[PDB]
Amino acid sequence: SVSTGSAPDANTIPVSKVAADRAMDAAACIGCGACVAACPNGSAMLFTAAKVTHLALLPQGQPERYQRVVNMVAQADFEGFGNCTNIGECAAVCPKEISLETIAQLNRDLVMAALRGIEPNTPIVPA
Amino acid sequence: MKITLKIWRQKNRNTPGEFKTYVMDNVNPDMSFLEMLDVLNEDLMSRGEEPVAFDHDCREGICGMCSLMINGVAHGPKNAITTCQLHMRSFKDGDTITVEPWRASAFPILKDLVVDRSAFDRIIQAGGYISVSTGSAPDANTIPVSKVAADRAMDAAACIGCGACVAACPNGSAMLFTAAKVTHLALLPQGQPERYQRVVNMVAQADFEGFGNCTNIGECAAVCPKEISLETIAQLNRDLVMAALRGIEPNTPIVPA
Amino acid sequence: MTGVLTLTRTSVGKKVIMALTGFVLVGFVVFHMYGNLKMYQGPEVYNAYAAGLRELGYPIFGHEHLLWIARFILLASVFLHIWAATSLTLQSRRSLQASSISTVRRYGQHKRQSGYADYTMRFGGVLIFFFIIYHILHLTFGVVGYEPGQFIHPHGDVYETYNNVVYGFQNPLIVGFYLLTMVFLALHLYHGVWSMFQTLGWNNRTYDRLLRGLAIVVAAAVFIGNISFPLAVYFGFVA
Amino acid sequence: MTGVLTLTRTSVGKKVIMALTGFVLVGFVVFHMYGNLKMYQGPEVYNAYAAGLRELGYPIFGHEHLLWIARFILLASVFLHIWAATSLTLQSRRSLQASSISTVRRYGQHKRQSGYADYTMRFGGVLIFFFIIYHILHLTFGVVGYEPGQFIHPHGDVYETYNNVVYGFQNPLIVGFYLLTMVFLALHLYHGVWSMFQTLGWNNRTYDRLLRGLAIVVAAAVFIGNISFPLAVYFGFVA
Amino acid sequence: VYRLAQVSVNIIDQCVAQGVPFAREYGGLLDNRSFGGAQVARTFYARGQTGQQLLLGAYQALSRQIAAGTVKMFPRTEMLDLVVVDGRARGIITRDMVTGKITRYAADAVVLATGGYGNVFYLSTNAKGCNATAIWRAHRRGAFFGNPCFTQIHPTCIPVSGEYQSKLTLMSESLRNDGRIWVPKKKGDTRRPQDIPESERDYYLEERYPSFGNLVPRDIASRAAKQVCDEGRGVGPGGLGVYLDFADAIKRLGRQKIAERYGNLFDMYKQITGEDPYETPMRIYPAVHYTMGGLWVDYNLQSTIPGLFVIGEANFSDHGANRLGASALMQGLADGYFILPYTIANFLAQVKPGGVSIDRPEFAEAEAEINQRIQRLLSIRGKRTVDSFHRELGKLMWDKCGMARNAAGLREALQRIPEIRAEFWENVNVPGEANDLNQALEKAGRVADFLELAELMCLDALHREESCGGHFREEYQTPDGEALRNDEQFSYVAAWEFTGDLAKPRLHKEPLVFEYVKPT
Ligand SMILES: Cc1cc2nc3c(=O)[nH]c(=O)nc-3n(C[C@H](O)[C@H](O)[C@H](O)COP(=O)(O)OP(=O)(O)OC[C@H]3O[C@@H](n4cnc5c(N)ncnc54)[C@H](O)[C@@H]3O)c2cc1C
Ligand code: HEM
Ligand code: HEM
Ligand code: HEM
Ligand code: HEM
Ligand SMILES: CCCCCCCCCCCCO[C@@H]1O[C@H](CO)[C@@H](O[C@H]2O[C@H](CO)[C@@H](O)[C@H](O)[C@H]2O)[C@H](O)[C@H]1O
Ligand code: SF4
Ligand code: SF4
Ligand code: F3S
Ligand code: F3S
Ligand code: FES
Repeated sequence: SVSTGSAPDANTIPVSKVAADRAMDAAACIGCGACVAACPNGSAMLFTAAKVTHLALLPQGQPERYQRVVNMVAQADFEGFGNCTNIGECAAVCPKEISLETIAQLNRDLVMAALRGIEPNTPIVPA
Repeated sequence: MKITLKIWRQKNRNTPGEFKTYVMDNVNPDMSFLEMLDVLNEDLMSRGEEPVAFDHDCREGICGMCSLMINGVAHGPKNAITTCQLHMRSFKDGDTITVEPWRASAFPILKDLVVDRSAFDRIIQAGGYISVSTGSAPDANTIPVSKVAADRAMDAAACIGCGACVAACPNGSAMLFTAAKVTHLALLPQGQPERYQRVVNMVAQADFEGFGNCTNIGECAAVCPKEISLETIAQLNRDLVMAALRGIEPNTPIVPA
Repeated sequence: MTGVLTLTRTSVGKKVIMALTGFVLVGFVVFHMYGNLKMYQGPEVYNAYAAGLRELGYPIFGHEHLLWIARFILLASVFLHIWAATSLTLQSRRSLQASSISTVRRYGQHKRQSGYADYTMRFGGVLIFFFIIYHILHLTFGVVGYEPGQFIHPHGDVYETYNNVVYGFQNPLIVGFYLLTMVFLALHLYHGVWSMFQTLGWNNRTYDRLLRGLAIVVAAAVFIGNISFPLAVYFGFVA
Repeated sequence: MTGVLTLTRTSVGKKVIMALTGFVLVGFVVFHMYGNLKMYQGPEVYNAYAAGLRELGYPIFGHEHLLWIARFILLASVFLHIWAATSLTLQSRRSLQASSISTVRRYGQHKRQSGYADYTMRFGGVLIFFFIIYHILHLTFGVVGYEPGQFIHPHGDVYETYNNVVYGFQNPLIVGFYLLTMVFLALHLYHGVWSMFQTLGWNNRTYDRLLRGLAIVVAAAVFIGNISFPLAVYFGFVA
Repeated sequence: VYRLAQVSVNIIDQCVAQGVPFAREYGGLLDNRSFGGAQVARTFYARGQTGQQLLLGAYQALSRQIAAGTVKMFPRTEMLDLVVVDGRARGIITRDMVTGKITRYAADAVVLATGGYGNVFYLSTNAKGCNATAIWRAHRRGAFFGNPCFTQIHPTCIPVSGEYQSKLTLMSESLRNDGRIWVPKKKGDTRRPQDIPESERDYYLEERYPSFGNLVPRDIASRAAKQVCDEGRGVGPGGLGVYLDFADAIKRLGRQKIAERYGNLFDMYKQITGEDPYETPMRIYPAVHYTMGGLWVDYNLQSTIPGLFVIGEANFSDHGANRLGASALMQGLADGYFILPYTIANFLAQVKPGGVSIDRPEFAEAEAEINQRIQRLLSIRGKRTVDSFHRELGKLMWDKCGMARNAAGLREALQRIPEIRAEFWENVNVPGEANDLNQALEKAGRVADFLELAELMCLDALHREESCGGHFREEYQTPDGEALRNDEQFSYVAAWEFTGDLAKPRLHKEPLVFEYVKPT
């Protein structure tokens, strides 16, 4: 949630090369939805995990990560997607070779968000 | 609305004081307590007696100058308000109302209802700030602060320094004020570099100023005008424990001039 | 704002609850297999172990106190596991009914390339639930699958669990049911030991293969012991 | 600089020391009540528990080794608690002495919206100190409140703690003193269990009510258990 | 003005770096909001206490400096006189209000930051202790007063509840957006305001000034409200105040959004007034809020007296005839932080340190004058109280030199002022002793200074024969009702010099030339 024109200088916040590379790896998701169709449970866990990992490995996403994941997770549960059995078809079918570790990252964040008492907001109702 | 009042009257710091009874017949329900006291003072001046002295600057519950113990509860029977905000519609006809100032070793009595609260200023002077200079500030949007942290810091920072927490606590401690300041300064990144020292210094200053210890009774937050919750005390305790783990030594106390 | 109860709202929280419960249950299963391994030493050792299970902290703690605490913990964990598993299974089933080509299958053909855990975990879980509800009723109480005048209830501070074990695995149907349940539980452990670690978020490039190997060895050991018990009892090796 | 010893310098450090000591003492009190609950089983069980308290890990640990360590820890904790409580009480008295309407009253009409813990904690602490002295001098040593030839000292490896207990709570004054101390200790626990969590900073919006309920239930259980024994002994229920 | 606008950015940066909890967006960056009419969102704010946070930051910096020993602070003491040596402001004479002791302080430079003088009127939004003693003493010593008649009002304020209260709580200007300002047609109505039919309500400001759209400028609305209340159609307990109904706004909009936008104001109103604004209509009455006038200063923030610097609200500064919203705090912070140090360093470098002690004859003369004044005030012991004189002066000033000013009214007020001053100096009653905590003595001194200053401000109001900003003259208004300027004759700043006579102050004109923004 950054408005236009309020951005600071580009080189203000340094980001390590490893973190930037992992964020780029997680962010390269074309949104094809093949992970949902390939997953036997029909879950969108890989897509949400990739987005959360991309937005959580950079400092700019730090102030609102713990809320964000919960909201995203809740939205998935509201949208009709299934649960994740940790089978692994998502990574084997994903065109951009997104590793399963992103899901683990998401899990960790959610657990931390559970510890701090974060509650999901109202779901996004389609128009 | 006929009201009887028992006002504590003291000539000076060392002269002993006593309660005096004043009865007034016509009291407007919608007028505030301080306006009632002003009317009583005007009546006393007309009669020829010494007027009652009390602290009042803003009459809006923001400055914190007001300091009165009414019916044994600070800032009147109603909670979450200051003395200047208390009105006569909250009382009953024929009631007896007792007025007296704060009672603490660190708050010397100067007049009938006027006390000295420079101990809070000395506590603030003992590291309760951010040691930044003028002109060296970076851009405002350089360091991002989460909305939750900013809201908590603003909640803790809205302390008018009235001192009601000291006068309400059975131990006469200033734990709520110091905890609120420490929580306000430690929830922002700019206060990070020197928080662990700061709290210790502040705590030491309180112990030097003559304030009591904290028994976690909770009377302080019940009468606080701005509803400073008890989580600030927990944050201060955590900060003090972490600083003690790091071997932080308190500095020399701030000796008053 | 409730706190940990937020885990009940989302699917991932249910998975975390399942992971913790499965951790506890895996620990209990391993300990139970290790304890039941003592029956090869003879009736005296097995009876002494069964008696000492009740007198855990007898000099300090009371009689059967620790055993009752463990029983309550296990019962609560298994109830939470059942509830969360049923909820997740129903939710996942509702996610495929709208677009499946038929009520029996989703696609015309679907070449799975990573495993068959979706069927294995669910079927093994339901079979394990039935097996537990039969086992508790078969060996602890001795009111099923027993000829009259065969099961000896614990009277006083003496136990005859060796006799009950040697007189229990006699019907071929019972031992076949036990073997099938142990196979399904072996598959269940082989998946779940790594699944719980992945769910809790304790996984990365380095530890993935190690976790898979740990799951494999744990499942293999549990399966080997729990199929060596009833087969050896039935074949007369232990009498 | 010095490190942990910095806690001695400030009042909050003294409160932290008091909170850790209160943790230890609450644990010991709960364990002691649970152990003393065994006297309803019979003289044999109570004597066995008393004897086994001295034989913790007898094959490994020596005779009266863990018990002496626990005794030393408890003595150090209670000494620190006494010192910190006295220092804080004196500091508060000095903080209130200067500005008071009288030597016994501070405000003309003060009304406390919250609890009166400042009185209950201090008076209960003093009474608990006196009762601890009397209890150590009464039951462990048996040199007060006993008719001659009634208290049996521990001889060899046998213990007669059941006889000492049954011959102890006979004087109505003794049982009344015990009941009063138990009431004051119940109030002390009811405040301190939450107070120690608040002092250490392990409290938030979510856990405040949970901690308060835990304090309430712990205090109620301790009070009931500690007051059951003297009444039962005096009324002849336990003999 | 350009210097202030240029240093505003550094003001904001310094305020942020000190730990001021400004409102933040979800992403972590600062948030901005429009100030109820400005065409841009250039305002940084706390939730409702931006001024409190800014003052707390400044006070924390001051406390840090005090701890270092560089700055010595004297609370509960007030400056009573200024000591000028060889044409340079070289000290002050103060009184410790706790013990009554009189102290003399000497320094190389003297800076005045005593705030505005809006408390000259009895009813105002200023604090109870706000006064104009220091600036009046400085002007008497030789400083020039710049445009004393320029005062700013506020539209929405809580009306008084009788003849005892002298404080009016400042409502936000976010109200009146729905208009709906009305007064019952009957002069005296005992019926409830909601029971009055919509056809039986004299909805003034709606049938009058219809082109604006019930969103007329605060000046016109406030003047109309004062005229309505003076005609006898008031609605308050004392006959002062006008009705601001929200029933139509509640019906038109949703209650939830109106609550989310006015919750703090409604709660504060219910705490003060005792009536829920949702059901009963609000009562409002405009009051004086700010004083654009003050001691004249140059580009270096230095007054006519060398060595005397005036910053903050006490100087004319650069607010012209009307102060924009959220600008006074910015100006004060600019003067304190990024402007005064440079000019004061230049002045101090042009001179040499030391050379003047507190034993000089000027200090003794000032101390003797202060002591004689205090003794005379304490020894008058008349009949009327200080508050009565202050209320009389405030009522006269608000009626004549208030929002609507005409030549006849200003002349009447100027004639009346000396009689009031003489009556105060002859029939005032202050009890107590000099060496005690006597607030009545301080109030009497402030009242005397206000009485002296009111004549000068009325003279300035009469002199300016045009309408501009807050200063409005009925003889120089457009037919619509707005203010008409005369840039051919009154395009300057009027500085008044104290000639020793309170009725004959000399006038000096500082011409104003505009090169970048042309008048229109
Ligand atoms: C309710 C209200 C709302 C406002 N809202 C805004 C707003 O949104 N935006 C805005 O820009 N402005 C606003 N203002 C105006 C703003 O508060 C002032 O104009 C400005 O802060 C004055 O600056 P100052 O430095 O003079 O501070 P002040 O507080 O006015 O300075 C007075 C100081 O001088 C001291 N002092 C005075 N006389 C003496 C003496 N004789 N001896 C010793 N010490 C003395 C006082 O003790 C005090 O410390 C508001 C004002 C009020 C009352
Ligand atoms: C012997 C006792 C059992 C043990 C040790 C056990 C252990 C486990 C473990 C470790 C997991 C992995 C959890 C995770 O992925 O984080 C798991 C998953 C599962 N178990 Fe169990 N389980 C047992 C009994 C049961 C029972 C009785 C049922 C239901 C009748 C069941 C149904 C399931 C299901 C459906 C899953 C997968 C849920 C999902 O992936 O979304 N299990 N089990
Ligand atoms: C595979 C061979 C197994 C054998 C030979 C076996 C044997 C026994 C015996 C003899 C008891 C009685 C213990 C006693 O009375 O003290 C028992 C109890 C029990 N068994 Fe098993 N068991 C087996 C498998 C399992 C499995 C796979 C589970 C769970 C997944 C299980 C769960 C239990 C439980 C919960 C009890 C009750 C313990 C108690 O009440 O204290 N068992 N078993
Ligand atoms: C109110 C019911 C209580 C009963 C029936 C009880 C019973 C006993 C008995 C019989 C002994 C002597 C054991 C022996 O000599 O072998 C003992 C020792 C002791 N009790 Fe209690 N007690 C009670 C309450 C308490 C409480 C509330 C405390 C803590 C404040 C306490 C602290 C101790 C300690 C420190 C010892 C000495 C332990 C040792 O020397 O090893 N007792 N108690
Ligand atoms: C039965 C043994 C005792 C236990 C379990 C116990 C437990 C506690 C606990 C948990 C606290 C709260 C500490 C905190 O606020 O962080 C406390 C406070 C206190 N205890 Fe004890 N206590 C015991 C005996 C005593 C004794 C012997 C004294 C002194 C004679 C005493 C005096 C106090 C006082 C004065 C406080 C509060 C001081 C303050 O809050 O500033 N207690 N106690
Ligand atoms: C004790 C052992 C025996 C257990 C017996 C009962 C087993 C079955 C329990 C009922 C099964 C359905 O269980 C119920 O699932 C729904 C949705 O599926 C969950 O519903 C919750 O989570 C889902 C997704 O996680 C959200 O979309 C929903 O808004 C929220 O309410 C309920 O919290 C749970 O109560
Ligand atoms: S399969 Fe890969 S690229 Fe396609 S939507 Fe899923 S995560 Fe994104
Ligand atoms: S913490 Fe509350 S009671 Fe204490 S001084 Fe601040 S506002 Fe007043
Ligand atoms: S394989 Fe399917 S079960 Fe989840 S982890 Fe991948 S979407
Ligand atoms: S009353 Fe005292 S015990 Fe703590 S909550 Fe307030 S400082
Ligand atoms: S006058 Fe400011 S809080 Fe009362």
